[PDB]
Amino acid sequence: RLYRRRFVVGR
Repeated sequence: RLYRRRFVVGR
């Protein structure tokens, strides 16, 4: 869940 695809899930 380290992906800012949705919101900030970047991490």
